[PDB]
Amino acid sequence: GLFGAIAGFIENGWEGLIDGWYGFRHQNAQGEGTAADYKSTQSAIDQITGKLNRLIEKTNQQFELIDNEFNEVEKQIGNVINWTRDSITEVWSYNAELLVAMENQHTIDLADSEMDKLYERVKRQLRENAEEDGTGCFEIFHKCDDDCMASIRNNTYDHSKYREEAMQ
Amino acid sequence: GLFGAIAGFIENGWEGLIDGWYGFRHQNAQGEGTAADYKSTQSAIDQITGKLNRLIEKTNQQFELIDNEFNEVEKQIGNVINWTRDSITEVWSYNAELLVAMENQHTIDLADSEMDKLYERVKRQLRENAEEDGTGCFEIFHKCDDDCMASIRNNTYDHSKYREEAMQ
Amino acid sequence: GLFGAIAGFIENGWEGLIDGWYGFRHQNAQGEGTAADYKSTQSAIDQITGKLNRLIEKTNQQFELIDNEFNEVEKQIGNVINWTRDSITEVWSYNAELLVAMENQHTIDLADSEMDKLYERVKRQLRENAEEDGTGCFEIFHKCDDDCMASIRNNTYDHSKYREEAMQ
Amino acid sequence: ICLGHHAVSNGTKVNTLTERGVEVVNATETVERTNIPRICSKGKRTVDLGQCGLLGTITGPPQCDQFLEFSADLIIERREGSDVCYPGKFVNEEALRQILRESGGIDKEAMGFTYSGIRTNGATSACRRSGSSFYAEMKWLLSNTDNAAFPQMTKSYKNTRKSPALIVWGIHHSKSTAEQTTLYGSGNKLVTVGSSNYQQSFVPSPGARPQVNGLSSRIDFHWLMLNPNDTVTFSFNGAFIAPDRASFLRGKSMGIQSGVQVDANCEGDCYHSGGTIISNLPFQNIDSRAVGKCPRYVKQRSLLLATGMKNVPE
Amino acid sequence: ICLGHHAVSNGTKVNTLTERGVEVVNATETVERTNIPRICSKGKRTVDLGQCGLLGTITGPPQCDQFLEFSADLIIERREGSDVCYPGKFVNEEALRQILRESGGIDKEAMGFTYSGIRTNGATSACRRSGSSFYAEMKWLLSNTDNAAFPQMTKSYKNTRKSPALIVWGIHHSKSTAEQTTLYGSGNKLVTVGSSNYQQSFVPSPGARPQVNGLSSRIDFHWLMLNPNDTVTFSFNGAFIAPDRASFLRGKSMGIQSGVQVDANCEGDCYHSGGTIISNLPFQNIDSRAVGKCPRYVKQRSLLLATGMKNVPE
Amino acid sequence: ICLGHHAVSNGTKVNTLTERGVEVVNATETVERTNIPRICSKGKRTVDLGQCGLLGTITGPPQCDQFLEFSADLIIERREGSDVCYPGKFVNEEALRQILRESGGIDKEAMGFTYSGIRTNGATSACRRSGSSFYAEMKWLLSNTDNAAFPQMTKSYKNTRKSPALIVWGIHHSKSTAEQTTLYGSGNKLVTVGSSNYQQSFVPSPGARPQVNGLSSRIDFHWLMLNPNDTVTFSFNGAFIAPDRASFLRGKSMGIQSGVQVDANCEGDCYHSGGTIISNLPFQNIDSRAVGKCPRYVKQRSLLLATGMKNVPE
Ligand SMILES: CO[C@]1(C(=O)O)C[C@H](O)[C@@H](NC(C)=O)[C@H]([C@H](O)[C@H](O)CO)O1
Ligand SMILES: CO[C@]1(C(=O)O)C[C@H](O)[C@@H](NC(C)=O)[C@H]([C@H](O)[C@H](O)CO)O1
Ligand SMILES: CO[C@]1(C(=O)O)C[C@H](O)[C@@H](NC(C)=O)[C@H]([C@H](O)[C@H](O)CO)O1
Ligand SMILES: *[C@@H]1O[C@H](CO)[C@@H](O)[C@H](O)[C@H]1NC(C)=O
Ligand SMILES: *[C@@H]1O[C@H](CO)[C@@H](O)[C@H](O)[C@H]1NC(C)=O
Ligand SMILES: *[C@@H]1O[C@H](CO)[C@@H](O)[C@H](O)[C@H]1NC(C)=O
Ligand SMILES: *[C@@H]1O[C@H](CO)[C@@H](O)[C@H](O)[C@H]1NC(C)=O
Ligand SMILES: *[C@@H]1O[C@H](CO)[C@@H](O)[C@H](O)[C@H]1NC(C)=O
Ligand SMILES: *[C@@H]1O[C@H](CO)[C@@H](O)[C@H](O)[C@H]1NC(C)=O
Ligand SMILES: *[C@@H]1O[C@H](CO)[C@@H](O)[C@H](O)[C@H]1NC(C)=O
Ligand SMILES: *[C@@H]1O[C@H](CO)[C@@H](O)[C@H](O)[C@H]1NC(C)=O
Ligand SMILES: *[C@@H]1O[C@H](CO)[C@@H](O)[C@H](O)[C@H]1NC(C)=O
Repeated sequence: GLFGAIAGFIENGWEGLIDGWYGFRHQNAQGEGTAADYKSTQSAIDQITGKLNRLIEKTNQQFELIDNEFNEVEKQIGNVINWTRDSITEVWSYNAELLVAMENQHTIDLADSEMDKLYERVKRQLRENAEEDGTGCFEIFHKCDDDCMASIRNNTYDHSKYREEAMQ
Repeated sequence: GLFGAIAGFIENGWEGLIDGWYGFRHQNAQGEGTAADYKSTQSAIDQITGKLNRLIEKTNQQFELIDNEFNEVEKQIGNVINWTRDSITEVWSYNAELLVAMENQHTIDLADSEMDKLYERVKRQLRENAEEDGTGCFEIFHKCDDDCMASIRNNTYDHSKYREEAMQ
Repeated sequence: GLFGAIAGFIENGWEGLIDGWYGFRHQNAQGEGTAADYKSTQSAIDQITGKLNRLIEKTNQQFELIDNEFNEVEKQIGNVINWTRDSITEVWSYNAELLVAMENQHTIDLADSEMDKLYERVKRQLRENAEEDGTGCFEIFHKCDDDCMASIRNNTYDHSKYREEAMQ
Repeated sequence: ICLGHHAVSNGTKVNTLTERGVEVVNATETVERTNIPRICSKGKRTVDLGQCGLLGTITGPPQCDQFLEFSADLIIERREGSDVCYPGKFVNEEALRQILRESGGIDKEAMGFTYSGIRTNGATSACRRSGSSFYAEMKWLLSNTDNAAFPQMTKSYKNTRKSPALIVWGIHHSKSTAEQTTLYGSGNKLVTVGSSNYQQSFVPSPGARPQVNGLSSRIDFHWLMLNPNDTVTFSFNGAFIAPDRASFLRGKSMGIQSGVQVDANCEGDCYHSGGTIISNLPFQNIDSRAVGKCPRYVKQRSLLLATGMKNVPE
Repeated sequence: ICLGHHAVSNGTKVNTLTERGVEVVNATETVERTNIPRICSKGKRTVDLGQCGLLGTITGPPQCDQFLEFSADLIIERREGSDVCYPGKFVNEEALRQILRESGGIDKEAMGFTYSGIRTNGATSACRRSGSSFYAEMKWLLSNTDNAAFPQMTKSYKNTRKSPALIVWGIHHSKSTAEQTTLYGSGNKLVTVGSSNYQQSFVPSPGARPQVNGLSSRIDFHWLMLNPNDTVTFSFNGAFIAPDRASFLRGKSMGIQSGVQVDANCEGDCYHSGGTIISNLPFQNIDSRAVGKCPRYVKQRSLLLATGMKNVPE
Repeated sequence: ICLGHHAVSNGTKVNTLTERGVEVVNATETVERTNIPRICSKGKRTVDLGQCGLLGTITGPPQCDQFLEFSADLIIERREGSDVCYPGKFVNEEALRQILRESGGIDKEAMGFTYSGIRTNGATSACRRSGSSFYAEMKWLLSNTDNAAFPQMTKSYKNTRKSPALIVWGIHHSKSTAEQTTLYGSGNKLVTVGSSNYQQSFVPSPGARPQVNGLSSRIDFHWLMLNPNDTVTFSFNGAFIAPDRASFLRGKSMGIQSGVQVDANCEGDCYHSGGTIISNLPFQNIDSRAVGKCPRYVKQRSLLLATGMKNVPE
């Protein structure tokens, strides 16, 4: 993707992450725990769902028969009719192929984007109280228990309260 | 958008910003003032204008009448003609819908991009003389009057001149 | 482009860079040397090549003659045939124009993206052992010879080994 | 603390602008391939013509007696349908079929032709209704006795209604010139038909044709649409199958050609000869000649649209 | 110091690939709906045929006397136009209309047919020019006196010019066989027309048709295009409306069918029956049968293209 | 240390969604303009009809004697081709050409008509094979002696094969009625043709036509396709050019119209009159009527696709 997170500096996805599209994996002193982020997940699904709502719509144009399967119509007019239909088919096969190719590129890139947005959001929450690994992890120099980690996930982390210790 | 500035970590736009698309809102000791950035604004408008120049062009293909509004042409050839025209209409209605949908996505995303480009440019100008809030604002630890702020906007800010104080 | 590297905060390309699409230009104490980065270059070419493989494909639909260059067919059926063909031509000329325009935008933007991915990767390798100029260059405060620079390019740079000196 | 994304053990491959066979966490099909082998007609007044050919509903061979004034939203033609009993054929037959397929059905009305000095009960063992009969909506006009001269005659009809009248007549080609003189008297025979927007003349051509239903003769059925307040005039001296009633179109409908059963328990709007395409997908790879409100036919059997992020397993 | 973007109190909703009704700061319409109820003809030699039917300019009924050699870039047909005076009809009429709509006008030239032994001044009260007259470009050939035999005759014309000649002739169907014998003598009548690329035979069919303009007879107008240096030959023995002049196409033009006035003060290139579409937009929702250089017709009434960033009010 | 990208001294300008003439490091053409002025036929059984017109292969004028049972994958019509020797023309000629272009060639078989009481060796100096001859696949049936009556006759043929039979017959229009009576006896002449799905009658029309190949007479060639197990019956009393053999289609092929030489050393699948389009590009600007497996024709002469990053020189 264009944003070099997913399949980029983040080495892999989590097959154990069954409760969201994106999430946090923390370790501190109590061990490790993993939880999903709802807002990022819901943003990507809402955008993908919008794409789906567009393509499964009704085209309320009725087309009627212009040739005959039981009693073939005159040859010349039949050749014009077959030629026209084959030309339209050429057009719709191309449009379908291009549409899906383009939309798949955009879907992958949008999911990549949502990860980077989550990553950058957290880094500034932690501000100077941490420096990032380079693999999607934040080396936290102050170190806090599970409620504080819980505070990073739901954006209740106050960088100042830990400010002096972390630089130190 | 894909770049998570506009409608992202920047909470809202400025309804008082009547002189540009993007801008700076500063406060120091003299109060607050707001000015627009010309280069970022002009980049987005130039790109949007280019899109406009493409879609309002001349198609110099002439089509002539092939049926008759006053004296209906023969039924079978008329049904082929109506069927073909309705098929082409199906194609152009889809193309128009898809074109506008795609271009609107790209227009929104490009405007989002121009904001992030402005934001990242300024952060490195200020270098280590500041740390960012997380809302699109730069907490400046050295603090300078209106001419210095003017120096950030027109990129005449020398980070070194204030270097020692800001870290301190 | 959307990522504000190429033709953005990076002022120009290197006409002397004949061995890759992206690269590093270093100076330390031994002078200057320039080398290309293979991974970023190969990523962009692989993506551009994929685009090429898609557009130069076979359409195995055969169309046969439906009018006559030597003995003109009847006028009315000939006018329907010319009208239909001109309509399809209108459609394919638009599709070709739009396809190339869209793909060129995406190609330029993807190349812009690969640069930013390279830039951001290196900055976190150097971590706090450096601060960035603002022009695509990293001011390295520790300073190392050509083998160490070689270590940045092939990602064998250990930030810790130089950690104390660089902050100092 | 580390940021990450989900992944799966076995993903789905899709195509993009730059790459073929990229694995994503989830995808969905856009091209419909599953067909329902029935004509899903729930909610729609349906007429299955069966052995009645669609054009026969206007002239009325025996197999169409039940369809002389049908009313429908959906019309189904069958391969075993026949427009005729006495061998013969319509001129510009497909144009008339397309008109009747969208007619919503037909309403018949007597045109009021009366005769004197001729026989009017021409019949055949090919149009059997408990013996020799004829097309129920037509009259086979012949001379009173064998070889008597068929008098030159003129019959006119004014469409006093508010929608166009479908007028059908026939030209009889006897197997020989000798047979034509017996039925209508000797000499060349001519029928001219004119309205405000129509004019055409017809002369019968007796001769041997291969035997169909025992007969080497044929009947040509011709038709025109008569506008409100316009008049049609027939001038003839023999070999003329006269119309007894005119047809009026009821409304709107759609016609299909199928070889599968009717199902009043499924509902559909896109039909082909093999059944019904019921789908929310924008494209189909089932039948390029499907009609109704249909997904666009495409040549591809499958086009997978990504619905999840790239799949990067461990 | 804070970075920001502009916003507005009331934005405009648009659609994207992922969302419907996203508010952006500004947008612009891509589908044209505003029509100008006139034929904008500024700068274009325009011919408004009015009561002259386009095909009448070749044969010359009275209402077309002013249009026998018109020259134009834009041709306007009107609903009140008539191609005929004596009731009758052209065979393959729409094909000839499409030829004449793009002809740029016509240039007439005498074909040089001379006669002896017949009358040449056939006239009717249906083609009135201060009394009974006929088509100005044709001659109604009849026998010298009532019921005299019309002699078998042959008339040939060579196109000595460098572009194809439009040749038109007519077949007269008298109201009765008795009337046909008076005008041309008794018996079957036949007209054969042949060129290097054309051959067709015609026999008149007398008979009653409903009365149009007082007549139950009709005239059939037939036509062909004669190539340079090619010759057309007419062989006939009666019931033949002979051409007096050939037509030559002037250049290029376009033809429309309208019910609105001409405006030499607006300029346009896309016309429909209701007027002119003047627009820089790539699409239109006004008339799918508009002709000229037109925006592409689409079924949507509106497609808003975003021209500003997303609108995020406070 | 500095990050950077490559650039070139002279780039290539392309277009994007937002800008025209952006310079990129490299680009490639998508629209094909280079034509090969030969019919690239390597690997394909090719038949160059030359002076034989495609329809002539069914009837057999002298210039087509070498093509009476041709077999081909690719059929090339030439501008100098003629379908006829005796002047005349096919009815619905283009439909038959489209059938034969995709036929893969024809296989002839005797239909088995025998005659008694007439002459069967009608000949002309227009179909010269070391003197007067005729169409090799037809027989010109005439009376035994001058002005003798041509007997009413019936000839039938059953298609006993498994694919449809192409049946062709002719109607002879002599230059005068006097000439028609000499060849076939006096009076009106009629030929009726009927099958299970076909019925049409024909009467000859003698008359002067301009002289082509010395003759003012013409022959009309008519055709039908006879289904397996179906029968065709001809009923005629003169002026009838009878078929001697039926044609059967061999398989599949494609037909083109060209004015350039055959090249068995280049291979192609997209042909137009000027040669062959050999290209991997998705679009072409060479000929909108090219046929085969072709790049899509577009109106643009060039569409440059970027294959490198933006070019930012120093
Ligand atoms: C040949 O037998 C019949 C038939 O049943 O078709 C007998 C019919 O009564 C007769 N009807 C009339 C009105 O003449 C019919 C007729 O002779 C032929 O069909 C004429 O081609 O023949
Ligand atoms: C019936 O009256 C007229 C007419 O004015 O149409 C009288 C015309 O002089 C006469 N002209 C000729 C050339 O015969 C015309 C004619 O008899 C009919 O139109 C023939 O159908 O009739
Ligand atoms: C006019 O000369 C010929 C010819 O060569 O065409 C002589 C032919 O033998 C003769 N053939 C027959 C079968 O009659 C032919 C014929 O008279 C005309 O072509 C009839 O239009 O004429
Ligand atoms: C039109 O298409 C069908 C196949 O879809 C084909 O069988 C038929 O022959 C075609 N019509 C003509 C006149 O060839
Ligand atoms: C073609 O379309 C118009 C409506 O746009 C319709 O009224 C007309 O009947 C159609 N032609 C035929 C032959 O049905
Ligand atoms: C169809 O197109 C060609 C030009 O491509 C033109 O010369 C020809 O006249 C057209 N057919 C008719 C019947 O006008
Ligand atoms: C995958 O996508 C399809 C269509 O969007 C959906 O019906 C299905 O439930 C999805 N599966 C999972 C596991 O999300
Ligand atoms: C037909 O004529 C009657 C008068 O008898 C009139 O009421 C009606 O409006 C007319 N209809 C049309 C379609 O002209
Ligand atoms: C909004 O866009 C349209 C079209 O681009 C333009 O004419 C109009 O002036 C714009 N309005 C503002 C306030 O920018
Ligand atoms: C027609 O013939 C004349 C000779 O009389 C010649 O000059 C002219 O070029 C010919 N035109 C064509 C189109 O063959
Ligand atoms: C530029 O692109 C074309 C097509 O991709 C390629 O054939 C050519 O070798 C390229 N040139 C360079 C210098 O890369
Ligand atoms: C034709 O009839 C023969 C019997 O003589 C039979 O074997 C064959 O299957 C039939 N063919 C068709 C197409 O009906």
